[PDB]
Amino acid sequence: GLIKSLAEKEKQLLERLEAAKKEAEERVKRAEAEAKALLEEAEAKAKA
Amino acid sequence: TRQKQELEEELALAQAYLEPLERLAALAHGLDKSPFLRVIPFLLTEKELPLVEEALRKALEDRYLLAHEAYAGGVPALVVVHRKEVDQAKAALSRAGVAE
Repeated sequence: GLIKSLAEKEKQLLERLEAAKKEAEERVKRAEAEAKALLEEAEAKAKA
Repeated sequence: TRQKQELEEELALAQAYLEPLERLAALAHGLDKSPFLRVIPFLLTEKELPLVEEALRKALEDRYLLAHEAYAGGVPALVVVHRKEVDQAKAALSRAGVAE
């Protein structure tokens, strides 16, 4: 073979992990935001 | 006298092996720290290469890359194998009488 096939493929296999970490974090952050704001509404309401 | 001796020994190694390591490094560019792949360096002479190639191919199937570059004799050859097919490739070299 030729190492330029697998050399330039590795740097796509690397992107397939990377985009994975993104959409893991950026989803669990939204839920935490939805929980925070929900329990704030539960104060605003309780006190009212 | 220790410094001069150190330089001569040093120079001797550098002289023997600059071209083999240079050829082997290029062959396994990025492949020496990727967990993904494992590489095995080994020295081949021109006569030796067909036998080795056949021997790897029975051991390691078609899920392998064997590429070689020529130093000034034979070739230092590098085989790329998946991690855990490392043993299959080494057995093939050991059986041939090819050292690493």
